[PDB]
Amino acid sequence: SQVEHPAGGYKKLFETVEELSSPLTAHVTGRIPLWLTGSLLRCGPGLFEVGSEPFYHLFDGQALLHKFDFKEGHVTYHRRFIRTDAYVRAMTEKRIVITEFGTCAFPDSYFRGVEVTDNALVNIYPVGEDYYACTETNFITKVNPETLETIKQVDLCNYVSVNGATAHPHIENDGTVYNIGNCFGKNFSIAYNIVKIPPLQADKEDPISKSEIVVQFPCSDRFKPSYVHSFGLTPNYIVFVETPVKINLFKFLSSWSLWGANYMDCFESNETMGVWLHIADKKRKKYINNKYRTSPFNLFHHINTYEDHEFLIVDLCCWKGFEFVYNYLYLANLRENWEEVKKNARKAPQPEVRRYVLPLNIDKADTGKNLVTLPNTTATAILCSDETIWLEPEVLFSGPRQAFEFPQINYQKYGGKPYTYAYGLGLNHFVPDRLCKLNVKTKETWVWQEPDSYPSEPIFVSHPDALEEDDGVVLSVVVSPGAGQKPAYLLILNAKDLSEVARAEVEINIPVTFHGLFKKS
Amino acid sequence: SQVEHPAGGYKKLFETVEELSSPLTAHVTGRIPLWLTGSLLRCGPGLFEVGSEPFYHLFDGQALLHKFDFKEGHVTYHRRFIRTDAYVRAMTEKRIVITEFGTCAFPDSYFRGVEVTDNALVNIYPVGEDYYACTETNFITKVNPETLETIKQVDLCNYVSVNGATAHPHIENDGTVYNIGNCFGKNFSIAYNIVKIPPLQADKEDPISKSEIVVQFPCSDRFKPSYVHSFGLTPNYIVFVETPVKINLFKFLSSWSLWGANYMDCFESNETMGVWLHIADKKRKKYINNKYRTSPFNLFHHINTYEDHEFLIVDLCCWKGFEFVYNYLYLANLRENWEEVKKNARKAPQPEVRRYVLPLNIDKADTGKNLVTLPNTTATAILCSDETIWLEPEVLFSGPRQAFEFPQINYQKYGGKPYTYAYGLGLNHFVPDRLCKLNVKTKETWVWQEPDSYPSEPIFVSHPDALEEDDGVVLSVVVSPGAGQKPAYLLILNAKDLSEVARAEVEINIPVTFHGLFKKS
Ligand SMILES: [Fe+2]
Ligand SMILES: [Fe+2]
Repeated sequence: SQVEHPAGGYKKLFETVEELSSPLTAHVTGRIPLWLTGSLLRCGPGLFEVGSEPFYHLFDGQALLHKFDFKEGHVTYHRRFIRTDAYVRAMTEKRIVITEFGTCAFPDSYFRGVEVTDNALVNIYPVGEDYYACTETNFITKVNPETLETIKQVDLCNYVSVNGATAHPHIENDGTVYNIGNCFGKNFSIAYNIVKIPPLQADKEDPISKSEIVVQFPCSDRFKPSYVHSFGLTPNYIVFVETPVKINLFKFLSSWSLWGANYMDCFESNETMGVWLHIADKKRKKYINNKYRTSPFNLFHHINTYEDHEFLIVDLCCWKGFEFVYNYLYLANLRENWEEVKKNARKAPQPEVRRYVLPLNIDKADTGKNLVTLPNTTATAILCSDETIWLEPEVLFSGPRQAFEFPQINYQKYGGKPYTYAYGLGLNHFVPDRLCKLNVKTKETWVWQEPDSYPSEPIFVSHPDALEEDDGVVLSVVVSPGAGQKPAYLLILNAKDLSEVARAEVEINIPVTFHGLFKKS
Repeated sequence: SQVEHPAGGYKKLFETVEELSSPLTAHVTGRIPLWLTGSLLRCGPGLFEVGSEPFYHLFDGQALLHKFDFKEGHVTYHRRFIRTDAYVRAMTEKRIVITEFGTCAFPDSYFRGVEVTDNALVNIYPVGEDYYACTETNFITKVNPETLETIKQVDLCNYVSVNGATAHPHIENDGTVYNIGNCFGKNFSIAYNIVKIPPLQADKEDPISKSEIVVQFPCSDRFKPSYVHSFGLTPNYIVFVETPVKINLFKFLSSWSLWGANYMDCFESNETMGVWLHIADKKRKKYINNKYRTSPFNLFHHINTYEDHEFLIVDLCCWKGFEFVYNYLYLANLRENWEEVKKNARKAPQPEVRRYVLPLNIDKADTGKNLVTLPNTTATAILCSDETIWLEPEVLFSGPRQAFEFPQINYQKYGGKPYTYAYGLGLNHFVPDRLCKLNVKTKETWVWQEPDSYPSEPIFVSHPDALEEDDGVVLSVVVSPGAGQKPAYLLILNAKDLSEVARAEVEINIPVTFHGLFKKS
């Protein structure tokens, strides 16, 4: 790493905090643009222990909903814990009641039904007129975006046939929400279903009640689904990537009744499988039977996806290797001293942004040849006798233990479409270190960074009279735990330069946050 | 391609030329450094047809030996065809007598012994006090470096047990020559032998007569060796890369006696095998049984190789895919018009410079983890249950149909050792387009280029009082067929800047040349 952090400020990203009864006024450095009048809503953990019972993993902490509101002249900050079953039961009983991702709860009997986690710390997104905080299970939580108050719990299994769903659904311009999850295939097998929730209608009834299944992807292993964090979507195509990080459902049903495990205990890695890629015709609702294959890696975040003549351009934030990257994300290890953090990540998967290019229409004549005839890429697709199609990427970004993660674009105008710029959070040995801009064509980058300060995902907000793709700002929440300073602040950067425009400073700490959403109010 | 060549000047790289009875004086532009007093010797084809019988492939043309001599104030140029059997028989009979790589000769009987090609057009290199021009067979040709006169033919099978050898042997500082070739393994199989020729001795007897076998690499396929263009060498290790381009010996013995084929007709591609990598202890003369594996690609030129703690850093000029790149190098297609050349290379393998990193000492405890713990690389090595080690590279250079090829370094001081800079020939859709410098650490590059001019491999000559790695010049022969101009000229660039220092211009054309050698006279 170019940059070191011997002071260990990043510890404060994983430290419990309390709620606010009502919003704080933020002190403002610089000038806020007058056009920017909305609400930045983000999610993340906020309570990392229940008394003397600690949560162990990064994705175990109880969900905390954050809001930076730019209404009138000032900026305000507010935060409330989401009154989930996981939270409400824990506060009631002064203990950990619901098993989280990596923290297993124990009884204080008569067992009767597994209590799948409710803890929606990962993300928030809009369905119709409403907003839903979520995790990666079937339970999503309706919230009030004005007040941050918890409205309702929704069980997705009541409407669609899926076991869970990602916290990275795609939202179309008309409001239609797409998402992917595990299901049971028609013949004693596992598969992946694409869920479609339509936009609100004149009759005004709940859009979720009109949820449906578009298509079903098959599973490489009959009784083991891969882990799915997100997927790709274009106007005509749906793209799903099957990684070697498999879920071993066997283990959780065994240990639940017998010993007592958690979610992380079910994960295993398929050594010989590599990475399978899948395409579906979105409109015809067909799975296109094209056996795209490539070498092993973990994938959490798609960056963007789009069509180019008879090809799909697929940009991904990868991690080279089949070992589960989440292994490296226990809070005990993230709260280590800097020297020990770097040591711990030495044998970790190596991050790399990759452009994969999938030919849509294959022909047997070109068996044994590179099919990617596009002029401006070095990505490769080889047609074999297997009838499998072996892929090689065009690398866009690669730094030793430096990850371009939590990717974001101008999603409203360019999501699913040809594009040039992507923005992301820099991870220095897993510690969020800096903010990054990237030209996906030229590979040129820009970096914002300051010492002893640890920012969140950079969300792009378009200029209402934008002429270019990068015409707008980037919001990021920044934690600066240095001595004689403001614990944290919201950062606002000009998306062109990546230069600083303003700051909304606060007198209290903010923990790590994962994903969010800007609401143009 | 950024650069186009609609004029089609590159045609002149594949046009027959005659010899010179005696050297020409070159006209000099700029100032030649006073320290540079030696001989640049290069090889390549020079006769592309015998009357009305044409040679078809790039590597069929009859060998032509070139010399740029910087002796006293002036520069001189000379060239002679190498009096090989292939050449001598052809001139005698006014026809193609010996089957070349891609051009098959036909009878004008009683067959008795295959006549393997003598045509040493690829390269030249020194053994003891002598110099040997070579191809990729067992026949190498001794030449006079002062006069360019043909001295003798040498059959390597007379001394060592090998079927052939590469035109890319490694020469150590003490003069010892290492090289690799196909052999017959001890049990009815094929293998690869490392040949070692020692330096000249006090007794003054021929070093070749003291040739020996160091070690033997095994072959992935029992009856099919891969194609081997070059290999890697460090002070302690020998590195060999086994590609999916296999030789099908069956075919040549069948067609020779029956129909009548050539060398290119035996090549086939192993779809499912990928690329196997091999290491040997140079000193103990052992093959290290480590099953390094990775995805398919063609490899012709190693760039450099060196040791870093318990790791081998391996830099390669790759071509993504298992199809044989030589398919794309018939003279008929290289003499096409520019638009057709680009079309022909659309489905070709994509060039890419890659850094592969091989761990020397593997431990079972780390099975399923990334073993490459070095700080300044994104290359990966995964230990499996197979006990195979799956590799991912750190990409150093990647341009659409733009190849960094014919790589060269400051080989005397840094070959086999840690290094920073490498120099190469830019290939625009296979047409040699430009010259390149590359920082293998930072990836920063420099480019020299001028319109309607097509250069050769850039050879590095060190400054006698060098303080840095790039302290020296780069020689390249350049063909500028534009109207109202000097057909060709030798280019001399400052290796730091890649800026032009001088030119030795000539009034006659020079065809393509492959590899060479600077002789500090
Ligand atoms: Fe995520
Ligand atoms: Fe070569």
